[PDB]
Amino acid sequence: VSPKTRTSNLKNGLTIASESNPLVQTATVGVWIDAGSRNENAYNNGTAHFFEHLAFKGTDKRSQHQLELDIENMGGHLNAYTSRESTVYYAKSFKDDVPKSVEILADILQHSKLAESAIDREREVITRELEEVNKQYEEVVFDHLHATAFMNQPLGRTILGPRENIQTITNTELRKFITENYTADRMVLVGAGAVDHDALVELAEKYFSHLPSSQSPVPLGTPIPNFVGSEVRLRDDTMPVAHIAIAVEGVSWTSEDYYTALVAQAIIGNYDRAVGTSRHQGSRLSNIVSENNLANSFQSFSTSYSDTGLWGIYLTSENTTQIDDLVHFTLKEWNRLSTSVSNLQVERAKSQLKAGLLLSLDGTTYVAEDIGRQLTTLGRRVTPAEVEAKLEAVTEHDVRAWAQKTLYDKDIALVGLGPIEGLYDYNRIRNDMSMMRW
Amino acid sequence: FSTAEAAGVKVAAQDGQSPISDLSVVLRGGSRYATVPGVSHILEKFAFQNTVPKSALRFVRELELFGGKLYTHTTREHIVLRTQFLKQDLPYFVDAFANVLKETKFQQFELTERVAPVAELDLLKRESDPAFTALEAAHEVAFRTGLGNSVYAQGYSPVTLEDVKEFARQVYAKQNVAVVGNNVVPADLQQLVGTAFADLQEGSKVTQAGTTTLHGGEARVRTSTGNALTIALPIAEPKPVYHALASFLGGPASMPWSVGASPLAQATVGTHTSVKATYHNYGDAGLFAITIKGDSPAEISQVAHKAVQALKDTGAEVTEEQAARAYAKSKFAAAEAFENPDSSASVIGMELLSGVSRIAPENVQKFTPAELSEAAAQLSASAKPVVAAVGQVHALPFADEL
Amino acid sequence: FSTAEAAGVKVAAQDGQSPISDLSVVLRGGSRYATVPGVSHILEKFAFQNTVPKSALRFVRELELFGGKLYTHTTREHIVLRTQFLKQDLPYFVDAFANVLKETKFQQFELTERVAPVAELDLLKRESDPAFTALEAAHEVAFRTGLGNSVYAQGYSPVTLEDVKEFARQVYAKQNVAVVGNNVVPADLQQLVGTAFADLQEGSKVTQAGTTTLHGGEARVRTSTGNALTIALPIAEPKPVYHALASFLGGPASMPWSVGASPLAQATVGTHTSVKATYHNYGDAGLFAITIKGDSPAEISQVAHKAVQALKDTGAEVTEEQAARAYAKSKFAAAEAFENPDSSASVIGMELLSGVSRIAPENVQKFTPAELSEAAAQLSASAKPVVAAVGQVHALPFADEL
Amino acid sequence: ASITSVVKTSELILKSPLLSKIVVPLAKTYVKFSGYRQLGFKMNDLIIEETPNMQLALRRLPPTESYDRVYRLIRATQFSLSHKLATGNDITKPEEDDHYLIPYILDVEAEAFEKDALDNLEVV
Amino acid sequence: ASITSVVKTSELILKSPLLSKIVVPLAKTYVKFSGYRQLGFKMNDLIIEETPNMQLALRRLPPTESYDRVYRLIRATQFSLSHKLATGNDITKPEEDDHYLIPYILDVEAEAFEKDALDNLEVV
Repeated sequence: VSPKTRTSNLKNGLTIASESNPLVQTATVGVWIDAGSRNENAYNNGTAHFFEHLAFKGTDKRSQHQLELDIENMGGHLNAYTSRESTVYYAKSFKDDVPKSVEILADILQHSKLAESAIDREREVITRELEEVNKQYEEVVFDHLHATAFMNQPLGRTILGPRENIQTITNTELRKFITENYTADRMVLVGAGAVDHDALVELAEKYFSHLPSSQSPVPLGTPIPNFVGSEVRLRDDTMPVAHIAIAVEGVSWTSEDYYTALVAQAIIGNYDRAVGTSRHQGSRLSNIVSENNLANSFQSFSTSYSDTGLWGIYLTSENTTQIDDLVHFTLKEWNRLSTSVSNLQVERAKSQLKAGLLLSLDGTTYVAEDIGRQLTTLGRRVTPAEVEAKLEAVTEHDVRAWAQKTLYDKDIALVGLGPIEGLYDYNRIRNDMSMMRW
Repeated sequence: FSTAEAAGVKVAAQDGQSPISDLSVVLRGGSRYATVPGVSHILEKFAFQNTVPKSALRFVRELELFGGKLYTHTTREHIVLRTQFLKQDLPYFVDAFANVLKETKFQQFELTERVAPVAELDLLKRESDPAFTALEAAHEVAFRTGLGNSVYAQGYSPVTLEDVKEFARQVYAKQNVAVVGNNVVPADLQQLVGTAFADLQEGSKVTQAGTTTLHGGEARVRTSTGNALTIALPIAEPKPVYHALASFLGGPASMPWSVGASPLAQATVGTHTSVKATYHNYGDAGLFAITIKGDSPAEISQVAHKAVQALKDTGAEVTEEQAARAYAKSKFAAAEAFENPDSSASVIGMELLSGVSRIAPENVQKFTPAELSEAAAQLSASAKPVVAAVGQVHALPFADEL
Repeated sequence: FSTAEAAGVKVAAQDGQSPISDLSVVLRGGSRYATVPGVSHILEKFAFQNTVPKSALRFVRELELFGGKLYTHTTREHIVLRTQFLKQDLPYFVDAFANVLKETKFQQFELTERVAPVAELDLLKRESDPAFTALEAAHEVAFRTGLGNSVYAQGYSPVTLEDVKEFARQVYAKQNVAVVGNNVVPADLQQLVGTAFADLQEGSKVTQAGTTTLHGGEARVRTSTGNALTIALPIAEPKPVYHALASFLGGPASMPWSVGASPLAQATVGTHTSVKATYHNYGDAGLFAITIKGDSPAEISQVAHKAVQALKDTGAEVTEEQAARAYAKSKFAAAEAFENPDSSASVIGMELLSGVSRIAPENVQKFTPAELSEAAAQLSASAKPVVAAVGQVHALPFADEL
Repeated sequence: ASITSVVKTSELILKSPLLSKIVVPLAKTYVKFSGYRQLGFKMNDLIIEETPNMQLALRRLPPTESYDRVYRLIRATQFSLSHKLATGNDITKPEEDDHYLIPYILDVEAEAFEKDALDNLEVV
Repeated sequence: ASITSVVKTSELILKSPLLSKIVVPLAKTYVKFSGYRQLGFKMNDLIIEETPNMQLALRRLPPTESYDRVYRLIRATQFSLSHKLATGNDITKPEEDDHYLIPYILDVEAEAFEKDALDNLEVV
């Protein structure tokens, strides 16, 4: 039984959430923000990512060089990432360097220069990032997957934004973005590891007290996405490995089917030919794929957003003449979530997940990420006892009902990259979403 | 970690407040002890294959019912086998380790079909990074044998079933085994290990064939998949000051979209190159390395010159600020290493198997600017410098140029 | 060979009493002059491809009607293109060489489909012998660039059509071309070369990018296809005494089913290993090498120790008998080299292009025991020894062991 | 007919002043009414490819030319199945209608025809 | 029938003293009249090989055993087509009739049957 997550608020509406671990010597403190690229329109798309660069370019007090030195002197590091719905800025340090790190984070978020000279400098760095993501195949595949599934909608936009916007982002629109979005009621200060909650609350009162509150304070993790069945083919015969993602519209964080969808995902599971144990996994798809050498890997996912999600699988394969078999057998295993699954598969997947949801949190950064994610999506940290009860409530017959309304005979979003000549047209893929025998 | 002994096996456990336990068996069977090149890697990949009481298949299916995970790796010093599970499932995992050490079948088909192919994919994945290759090549030049043996099995030197069976006969013995339990009740682990590992052979301590000898030189690994360069300096007398020096010289940025304020980080300005100083203590010898990767051989060459200059400049004079920055970065590095399960296990493993007391992160020594500059001076004035170039080797620097 | 000049081209011919002529074009375009690694090998393989007046196909079909043969090779110094034909067919062969030098088309498809694949098979055939590999690796360590450039094109460094076209623009020029006619009437050749090579560019002398620098070191080439070891000693001042020393130390047997009476041959007794001392003069530097091949790394190691001892022993004393045997073996080696059309062409080619007057076999100097021992003493005490190991490199010797 | 024959005959016509005066205007009208440019094709895209000679010529195309040809074929196939014509930048302009393949096939055929001749040589 | 079944049933018989006293002499006579030894086969050479399990067992044979099996099959095929019997050293002697394949197929089948069982496990 892990120590209890303590939670306090400030007057502005900033949440402070902490989980202490007296066995470790480091601490991850940071700011989780319920805001990301999805909050941009088409004209300022890329702003959130642009700001992440300039946050480390110097403040009203410390210059870029002074900033570098201050963190070097602390001994730990700072890190940041911007997603579609979430922005994170954290600092890993020593136990007694926590007041320094909170002070630096408060500075870069509230009091950043955003000097025209630095905007102009980063504008090239970010332009170069557009031509180097091209190598990260998984990211290419998932960005096209969002673009097509949420065609012409805010969730469909990339985080980097178009080339055109990068050239036209001003300090004015940067300032406007962070003033509108980085408000106290949307922010959570998180501490995990060697942190005292009461000390962290005092540091929040000292540094984050003059944060703006939004005009209309909605609860944390408050949002209509209209999924498009569609495909993107990025054929490249010179690549040796095909990368394919297939997804349906999945579930939001607060869906009643959230846990049902996780169990369904665990029934298919993951596979990697490079891992020794993968040939012996219980998953039927794993067995088919390994015995027939159909793939190098597959990874089931159930990605959630505030008001929608994507549920599907990501495949990589060198077997270019049997892509058809790989996709065929994958979708036939999904069909069985509707037609065939019983207590045998469901109880097995529940066993595996009851541990998996706890295992994931193995370092202070993972714990902080868990507290921060849950507070910004659900408005609260869900205790392991509650999670164990929600998993236990999932029956085989919940899974069947969920798959019958979510997967069975449904439109898919499909992205193929690489030597995908063997990937059949949309209809033949989508025809495998049902079984004529059932 | 309360160090104790259970039926001749050294057991270290630290109770915690988490639903997740890590149990690691640390074996004195790393590559410095390898009888045959690559045999330690193969033995690592042979863990949790078929045993007499339980097949590999049955183990994996049951592991999935507990939702446990399996992690294994090989170092120059150890083989580490780690399981991660829910606290209550401790007896199962203790018994599984006992089956592996006492009753592994070691079948030819497992070697041909399962173990060797996985070992080969493991190495190819690591080599995708040219910096890995460069640092491996540097150890090979510096030590030749022992610490100079390859960690990983390679195709050019095939490991036979008899090789692995012989090595396992030595390694899988009470004298070469340490059990490390993170978030495990220490009294409960001792009771279980005492019943499960009672009939394990006593065996004898595995030893390095030959004394550690230091050599200078060059390695020129021609690849087509990226460029790297290691500048290593073999150390005859490993001292803790080299940790402080490695963290001082630094190289990686502590901040996104930045270079960093470390001397080596500042050597990469104007280039798409990265740099990392590392120090490897192996008890009886050490290696101080600076590895530089990048896509341009010309830029790597440029950084390499600035890197050796940085080391010389450090030998001249360090400021008090810089010495404090080194203490802070080093204390932090020590702390995060003791937290990460893989490295944690091997740290205590060393303490149990050898006798090298762990230096707690809160006891990491503060080195004065005098002590740091003296350490860098010794390195700049080394009689045996090693340089390993990987990639377009015709365009990378040579030792005599540096 | 009567050296003359025909339209700015150096022509050497020696009339004989035989029905068979050998005409060779020697180009100052060997690998020491290469602009890109492997271009001189690719340019060699591009000879007698499509020219504007005559396709490769047409050339081969007509060559068959004359029953002529075509031989090409690349050295560190030259590209040599040699044709062998009936005496009377001389004007055809002169014109064919003119077509190659003046109007080679250099088409991308020829490079991809014809030239590069043939170059690749050429290299793979040579590398089947580990001793070839060892001696190539030794030049690479010893000289780095220039003489240290690879002679042959390799996969890791792709030669482009633009590379080869640029190199050919330099090489195929009156300043870099020598014509050597064996059993060709000298007056007739001058008349033909004077009409055929008149419109060839003058160009300029091709030069080595950078001065020749000498380095010591080690190369460790892991093959699975046999074992060899070269012990090379770079020479800053090439002297003819090293030929006598190479022949003295010897290594190959001069009679079937025997070992031989040479000090290096006697080092192989009890082993299935062979050994060969060689001396390479390159004008401004030289290399003295001893190459040992065998199937056993242990036996190679054994011979390598004896080989170095033999050289030291030679530095101590040679008897008058041994000095005379060295003169005899050296005079013979010179004579047969001047006879073989392949080496003959490059010898006169070096006299025509550079200006190093040939040493007639009958004028080969006799070295006293004093001069030989002094030469060997100078080698045993070299500051820059090179060692290239090929095969099971973990089991072959290192420089510091020797 | 071989590309060689077509090119040679065309060159005989272009040489002759009178012939070119009559043929060139007709050929230009023919090409306009042919309408392959309205599907974004270049003339050389239409040449029958299922012969050893043409397969060899296609393999010798520079990678860029080869990639662009693939796109033009796919794009034209899409216009064909949709019963649409190219518009705007998809229409091949006369200045874009370059003989990218002709030099490659002429070289392939030159060798093939020389080979046939030399297979029939008679030592005199 | 699986080799596993055959081996298990045989072991039940060999355990029972009474059963073995009757069955073992009958089995030895059967094998003598079977006459596969007269074509130089070993018993295991006759086992049906066209199954995934058996193909896997054959791939796991040591190279030596594998090469010898190939020769016995070719030699027997030659006796068959010639309508001849083995003579002299070609006849398989009882002491040479070793179960070289049985251990490999028993391991292959053990895993395959465990897999089938574990595919049907029910968490309690």
